[PDB]
Amino acid sequence: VHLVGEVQKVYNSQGVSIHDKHIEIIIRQMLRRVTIIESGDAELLPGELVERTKFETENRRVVQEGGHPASGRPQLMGITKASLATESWLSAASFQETTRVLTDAAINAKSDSLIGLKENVIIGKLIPAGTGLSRYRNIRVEPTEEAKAAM
Amino acid sequence: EGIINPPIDELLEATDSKYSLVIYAAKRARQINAYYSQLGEGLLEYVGPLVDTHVHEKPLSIALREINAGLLTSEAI
Amino acid sequence: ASTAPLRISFAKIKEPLEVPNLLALQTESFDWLLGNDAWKARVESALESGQDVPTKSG
Amino acid sequence: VLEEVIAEHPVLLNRAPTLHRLGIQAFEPQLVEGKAIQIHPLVCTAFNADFDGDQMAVHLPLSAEAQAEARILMLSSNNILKPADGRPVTMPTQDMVLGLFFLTTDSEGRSPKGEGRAFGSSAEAIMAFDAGDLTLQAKIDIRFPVGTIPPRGFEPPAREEGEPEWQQGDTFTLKTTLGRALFNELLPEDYPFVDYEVGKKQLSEIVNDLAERYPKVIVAATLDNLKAAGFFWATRSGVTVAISDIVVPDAKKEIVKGYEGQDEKVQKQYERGLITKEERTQELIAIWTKATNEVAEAMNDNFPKTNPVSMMVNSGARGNMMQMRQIAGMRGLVSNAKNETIPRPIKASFREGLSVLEYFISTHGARKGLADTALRTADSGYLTRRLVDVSQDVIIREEDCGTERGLKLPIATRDADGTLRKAEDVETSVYARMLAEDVVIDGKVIAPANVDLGDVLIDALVAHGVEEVKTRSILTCESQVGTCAMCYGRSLATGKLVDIGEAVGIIAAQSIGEPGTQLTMRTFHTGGVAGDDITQGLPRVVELFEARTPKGVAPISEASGRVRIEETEKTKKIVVTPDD
Amino acid sequence: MLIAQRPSLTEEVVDEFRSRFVIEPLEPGFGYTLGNSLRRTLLSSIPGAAVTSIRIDGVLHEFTTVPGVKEDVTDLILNIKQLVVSSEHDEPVVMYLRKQGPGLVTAADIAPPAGVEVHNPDLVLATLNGKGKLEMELTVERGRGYVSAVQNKQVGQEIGRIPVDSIYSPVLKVTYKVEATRVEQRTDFDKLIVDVETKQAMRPRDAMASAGKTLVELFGLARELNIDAEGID
Amino acid sequence: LIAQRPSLTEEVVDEFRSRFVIEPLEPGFGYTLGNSLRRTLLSSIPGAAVTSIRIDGVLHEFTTVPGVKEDVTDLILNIKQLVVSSEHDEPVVMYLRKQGPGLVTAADIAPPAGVEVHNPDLVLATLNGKGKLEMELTVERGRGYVSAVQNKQVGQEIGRIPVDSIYSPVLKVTYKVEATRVEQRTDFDKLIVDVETKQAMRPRDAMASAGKTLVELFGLARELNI
Amino acid sequence: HKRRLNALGPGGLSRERAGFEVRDVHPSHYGRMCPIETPEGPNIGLIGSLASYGRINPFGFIETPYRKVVEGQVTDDVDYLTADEEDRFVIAQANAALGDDMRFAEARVLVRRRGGEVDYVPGDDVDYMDVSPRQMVSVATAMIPFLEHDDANRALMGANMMRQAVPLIKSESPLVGTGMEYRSAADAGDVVKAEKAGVVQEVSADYITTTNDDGTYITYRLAKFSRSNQGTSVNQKVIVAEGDRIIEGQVLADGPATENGEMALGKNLLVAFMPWEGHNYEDAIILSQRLVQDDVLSSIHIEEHEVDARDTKLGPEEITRDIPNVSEEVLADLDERGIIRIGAEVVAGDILVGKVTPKGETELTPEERLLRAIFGEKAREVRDTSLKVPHGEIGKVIGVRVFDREEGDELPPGVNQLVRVYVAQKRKITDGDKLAGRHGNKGVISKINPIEDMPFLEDGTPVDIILNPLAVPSRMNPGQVLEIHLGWLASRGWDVSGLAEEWAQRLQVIGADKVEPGTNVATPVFDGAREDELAGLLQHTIPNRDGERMVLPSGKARLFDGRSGEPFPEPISVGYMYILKLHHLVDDKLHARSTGPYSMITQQPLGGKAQFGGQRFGEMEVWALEAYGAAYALQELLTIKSDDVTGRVKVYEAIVKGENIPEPGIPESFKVLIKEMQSLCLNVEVLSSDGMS
Ligand SMILES: [Mg+2]
Ligand SMILES: [Zn+2]
Repeated sequence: VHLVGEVQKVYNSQGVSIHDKHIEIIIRQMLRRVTIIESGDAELLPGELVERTKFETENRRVVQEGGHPASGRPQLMGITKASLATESWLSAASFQETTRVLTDAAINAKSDSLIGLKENVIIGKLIPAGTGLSRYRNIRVEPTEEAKAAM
Repeated sequence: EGIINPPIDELLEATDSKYSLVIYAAKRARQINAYYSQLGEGLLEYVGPLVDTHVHEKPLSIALREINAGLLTSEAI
Repeated sequence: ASTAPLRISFAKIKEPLEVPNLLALQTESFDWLLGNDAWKARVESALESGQDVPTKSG
Repeated sequence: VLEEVIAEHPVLLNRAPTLHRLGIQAFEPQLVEGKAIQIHPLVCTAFNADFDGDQMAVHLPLSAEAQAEARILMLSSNNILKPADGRPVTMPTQDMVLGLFFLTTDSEGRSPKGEGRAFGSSAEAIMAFDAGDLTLQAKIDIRFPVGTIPPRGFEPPAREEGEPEWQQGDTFTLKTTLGRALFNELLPEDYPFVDYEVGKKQLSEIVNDLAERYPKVIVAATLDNLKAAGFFWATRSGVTVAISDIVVPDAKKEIVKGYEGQDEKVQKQYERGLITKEERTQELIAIWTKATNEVAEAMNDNFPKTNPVSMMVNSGARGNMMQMRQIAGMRGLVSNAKNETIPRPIKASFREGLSVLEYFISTHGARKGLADTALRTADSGYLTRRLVDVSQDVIIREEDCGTERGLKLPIATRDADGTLRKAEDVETSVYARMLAEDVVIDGKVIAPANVDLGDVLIDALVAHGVEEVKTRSILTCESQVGTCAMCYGRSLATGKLVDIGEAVGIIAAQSIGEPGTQLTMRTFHTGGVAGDDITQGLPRVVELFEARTPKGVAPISEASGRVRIEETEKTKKIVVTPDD
Repeated sequence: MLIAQRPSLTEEVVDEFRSRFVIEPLEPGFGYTLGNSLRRTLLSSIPGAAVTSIRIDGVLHEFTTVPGVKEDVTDLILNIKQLVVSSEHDEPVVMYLRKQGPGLVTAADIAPPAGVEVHNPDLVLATLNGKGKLEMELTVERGRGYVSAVQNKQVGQEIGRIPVDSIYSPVLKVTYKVEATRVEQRTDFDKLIVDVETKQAMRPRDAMASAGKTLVELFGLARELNIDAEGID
Repeated sequence: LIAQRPSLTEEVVDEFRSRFVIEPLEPGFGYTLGNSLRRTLLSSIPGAAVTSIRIDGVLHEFTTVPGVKEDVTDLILNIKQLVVSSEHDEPVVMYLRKQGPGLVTAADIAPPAGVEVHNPDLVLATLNGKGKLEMELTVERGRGYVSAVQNKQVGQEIGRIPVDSIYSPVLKVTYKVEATRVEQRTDFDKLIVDVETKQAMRPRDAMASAGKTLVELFGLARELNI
Repeated sequence: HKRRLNALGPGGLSRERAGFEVRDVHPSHYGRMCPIETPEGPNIGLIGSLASYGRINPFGFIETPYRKVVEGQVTDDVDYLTADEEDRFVIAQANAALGDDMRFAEARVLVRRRGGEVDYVPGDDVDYMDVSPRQMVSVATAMIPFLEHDDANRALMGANMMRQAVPLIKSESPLVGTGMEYRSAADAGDVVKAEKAGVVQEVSADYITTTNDDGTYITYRLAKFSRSNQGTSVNQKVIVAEGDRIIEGQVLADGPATENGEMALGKNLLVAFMPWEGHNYEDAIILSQRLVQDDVLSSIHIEEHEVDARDTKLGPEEITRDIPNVSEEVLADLDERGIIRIGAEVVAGDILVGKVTPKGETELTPEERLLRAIFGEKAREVRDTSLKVPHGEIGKVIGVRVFDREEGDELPPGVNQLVRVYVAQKRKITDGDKLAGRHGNKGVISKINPIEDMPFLEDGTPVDIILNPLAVPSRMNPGQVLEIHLGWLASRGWDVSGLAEEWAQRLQVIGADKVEPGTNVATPVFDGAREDELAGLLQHTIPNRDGERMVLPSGKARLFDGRSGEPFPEPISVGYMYILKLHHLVDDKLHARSTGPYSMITQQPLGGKAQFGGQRFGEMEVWALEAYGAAYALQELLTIKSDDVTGRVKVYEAIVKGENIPEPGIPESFKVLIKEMQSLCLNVEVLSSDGMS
């Protein structure tokens, strides 16, 4: 609420009107990372950048094993840091720090799943947005029986 | 005599989506244009123009007119 | 006098000083560099007029 | 054979800045002579295009799929609504709005000929207007044929009837001018008779209603008719700019004389050393700001409705009141270098013409403004790119979630005594969203779940007496992959529910980054102290989105308790002691 | 010197009075001359007849109520001015209309004098309740064009007589537009489109023929000055 | 109610400038007739003007002739102002020749039969002692304006340069309406059309041609109906 | 250009290193640097122009003159003050009133002091007054009349476009303008001025021969239709008579864009400030065909492009006539040595000079071998790389220059023959040309109307240009309305004599009281004609016909219509504004690509107008296409139509044959990326679902 209200009070001061869902998308993409602590039983490093869904999956699999879950705090991070810290290293390589993330990928030997749009623009495949989705490209067309009966 | 002659909302209510509509009409137009390129080979799986045809127009016009007429359907694989 | 074509002026106030040469910024500087006859004429005119002027060519 | 080929084959037109989604619009080409691309005026404002040597590139969709996406997704008759706020953008304002204003305004200051005479139909009125005995704007009783829908306000005050009758499809008489009858001849027959001053804002509302309640081809036809008639009547509208049309207030002379007299009194008061230079400067800029506001009010009180400058600035056509204020009235206070204020303001108007040094101090502000807008558009592009990277790869990928959680967005706020008032910014916040659950006040649902919130439903809710609503926004949206269409809300570029697959992230990033050049904000004065003022304008936006600590830090107490100050001489200190 | 393509008028009909006329490609600059001259001679040169003044029994000029009829005198005036008549007397001739008792009165109830004929006996003029007492003597006078309400010392002779607007022209509205067409690789040829609306008494094509005839007669003044040459056919 | 046949009255205020009066016109009807006249007289009126020239010793219009104080393009500009009349349908070649110091004028041209210059006082060029000027001006009969790019048919003639021509001999056409002295509520208006043409032909003939064009077009409109 | 001051370059401040502080106008710039004119691009305020009166120290600081003041009695003495002495003194204005003597007419005068504070001081307290109110402005900015009514931004734009206007066929000096326009072209070196006073012996379009008083003979050779650096012609007209007197410094021959020794950039056009059917919507221009058929706005454009013959490894190419495998009609306009004739009309793709490549690699297919056997091919194997006119270019060959190694002319090493061919076209005004005024108003041209369609005045005079009046309140330059009013007054002169009014008396004492129709008027940049003078002169214009002046005292005139004929409802402002023709022309801005040259390091199409390039599809374009969701159009714009070597040729074949477009492959730039990353010891491998690739 505070972030949305601040940016909307900056924008409303001039007369430009922006709907608040456009801000809410960036804010949702902004608070996605969670910082964890005391991760002695979740067998990963404590006090780094952890994704929310991955952290929840780790919690589920460690309470399935019986171990106590590790604590975590949400981390409001900037657009640049959230852009660099992404799963697909092609998108982060196309951004500012293109030497650090290439070396980071080479050291970590990480291979990127091609879900995304910068990594599908570069290769030249169809982007997975709009017409490029799987549920739209998988249609088969044929005329009806009365149509070919007419001619 | 233009792009706007097929009414777009009729197509939307005939197919309930927009990107499915465009891939649908594009596939139909590709099939029609491949029919015109058969050079008299008589391939059975390639269907000609259903609606009445002028001597020179793009096959996408035939695709949009056919689907606006609503005599053609499809299914998802 | 008859140098310029007729142009009716709406100027209310007079100009005691006329606009100087528009190419002085180039020609005067390069004459200073060359030390030609024009530059030495200028330096002696300024010396007899008392104005400050470089006495050494470029 | 070229003319035979290029028909039914769309091309993509595109401007170099391409700030938002509408920078690429698929048109149908058409052979013309000359060496320039001929472009519809109705769409040039969506390009930010101005015909001052702007060069637009034309790209050709090539395969069947590319030109199909050009025809269906990209056409210029399907992009009425800007995705930034849902407002119409393909109804420009420079010339057609002025024509429709002149066509539909009220007869004030212009001699109304044939004022108050009945007319059988609009054809007879047109014949009378062509004869010359009836002016365009004159209150006349003009009868309308069967099928014309009456105005929204005229249905209940129907012509009184002895037997039961309905004025819904039947003929009727209206107290309206000829011009409003022509304007309703422009709009389609099913639209209610609009019976007011059009201007610009009401024209935007009309175009918004047309787009919301008519198919795309009908909306395109109606805006084309509006364009043609607006140009036709703006030719004959009686707008022009001679220097007699721009009028200075006659009271400005005596107002400036009195203020400079009291300024002279202050100046001889300062000459004795009784006041400092800084205090004198502060009070002088205060009183000169009072003077420029007062002469601006005098200028507003001076001009009539007939002169064309007011006719093109009060209609929403082109211009603001500040520009007319500093053409007719005094230019007011103008800034120095490094953002301060000269005690002596520019007392001369541009119609009167500035002096030498007044024009010099005007150049001080002008060059700083130009450099500011250059750096502003550079940083706006940088912020747009960063937002595009951070906000991409989020796409509507599910039809609907199984969730019911939402956000408690307020709907009624700042209600007075005995009445309820809706929120002022409802149009950008609650609108174009979806309710998480049904709302009941008396055991009956007012609004069903999973519907959009427009004008009528929000008005019904605020009339029934609700204070806050639960809107299903994207922050509460949990899903297996991405976000769903229903939790996102209806798309602002189509007017309907967002289709599955629409790349909402790039649209959001462009919509945030589009008005970055439009902010045009800089801190006017620091007040003589540095750090007291927080960042404003685009630096504030980028500081907010970068999650950085702002330059003015406001600490927040961790818990409730007792707080006291500790004024240590070297450095101040505050101490709060929470209870429990 | 010679015209590249000779034009030809074309008529498309959509209704018994609605008609739109399309002119085949004209020389550049001849679209708008023909359009405006034709519209102005169409609305204001065709002869016709219409009502000029009306007289209602037992009423006053300042008293806007008529007894036995539910609507005001302005509605009755507006209904009279929408009625079509054709006269050949070339002089103001009166027409009678009477009805007693309640009910509906139309133009069919008008008794037409010789030389004056009504063409639309279906439009309503007034409604009656209680006692009828409906007597008017409306003047029919031949005219040309459109003239507003005129006073010629008539209220002084009889106070029940009031002037009324007259639609003398047999056409209602003429809205023309000109669009460009491409012939022999040349886009600057004007295709004039004239849309004429007429009252149902006179067919629109006859009105256009009369307009063309009047234009031929009027511009024959400039032709007769000298025998010159110009490229045609 | 009154029907009066319109009558055109012609009066002169100068040799090639004369005013025309149409009195009994209908109300709100003289302005449009004046416009139709003005547009027909200003655009489509037959005439003749120089459409191609050739100067000995000159291969293109961008060079200069040895012995004239101004270049060839200024000569092109001066030729465009030269108004002539030609009854021949075929192109007619005039001749221009002048030697020695002096000032060549339009009168110094040598036109054949059926072609005459109507503004012989127009200055063309100025010749010094070493001035050579032989010039074969071509005149063609036409209407309106045609640019130089539409007047190229031969390429082997290197010395041939086509110019743009201004065929219409009408300078300006002006109309005005007044109030008729006859007393009716219709208030008829007399239309005063002010026509001023060049020296090619009298304004009476110009309006004769324009009226012929308009009466032919309006008769074409009338004839296909009934 | 010769008066600009640059802050960039070596030893200076770079554009990247610049900031807000350096670009700001300083209060010490008054009289030393122009605050208005400067490039408006990224380097705004880094490059400024010297002021009109600015001088240079022997040290190198920028000086400026001032009139010395002693005891309130200003003298005829001038001292040039640096940016240092201007602080310890107090500076008056040239606008301060004076009495019959040199004493101040008013004690209270508005002055400036140290730090640029504008606080006044009464009485005899000043010690230096300006020499002219035009001291702050440059030479380009001071050309504009009624600058004091314009905004500074539009003044910047107006001063920045007057350096872009082309010269026309015959130029006429502006009817209204600052009187310093003579000094801005007399001091230009392109206008021919007399070296010594004398009398003129003979005149010609090629030379002016003057016999001086002392008896020497000098001939001033005049450049005719030569090419400037930007391509515009620099022809020089003659204005002196056959035997008239010449004094020293007198203008003999006009330069480009000059009339009668006075400077003339554009034309005077009749302006009608009114919207006109939307063809002048959003800062566009409507203008008559009267500016096409009268050759008003047109210019000569000489374009130069050359080719040279060189002895390479295989052999030397020769310029010749026998072009292989071409029809004889194409080579109909060549000379014996392979040179196009002077004056030959050329079009796109035509031959100018015939150069034949001595040898190319010969790998003949059997099909081509049998075709050669059928037809018979010339025995010398040569390739057609002769010089041809580029696309979309027309002109007349006006001059050819041939250089030969075998002659005494110097040539670069390797080459043997060098030929230069000049082609000149007379570009007329058309759609898309960019026009502008002096006050920063500008716009492309949207419709060249016929003459009869224009709204004509009460006497049948059509307006030559139609402007949107919506521009002047928002753009905030009402000085051009003053300019059109004074242009109308300068067309039809005024007779003010004995009117016994304040403005009448001012015009009588100045000399602007008896003015013939058509004479040019002069408003200095800050001493111009006042509003009262314009209104009063509008009241007393000389009649033209019927003894009735045409423009009402309100400044507007009753303007008729051309298309409709009925009068427009209310009077529309008319006047004569100087209209410029910018060099941002439309005949060269047009550029299109189907399949042209390609870049070498990556297989994308290259760029540039002269190289048949393709328009760049930038990053925000791809963002917009993602936003539409049009995957296929974006994907084909990124793969099919560029940088797919197996895709472009197949797609061209499919289009020409008529079959459908094939499926796209992989862009070559991504393969370049993979090969680059694989060489930095990064094991970059692409693996599919089944396995590696
Ligand atoms: Mg622009
Ligand atoms: Zn959801």
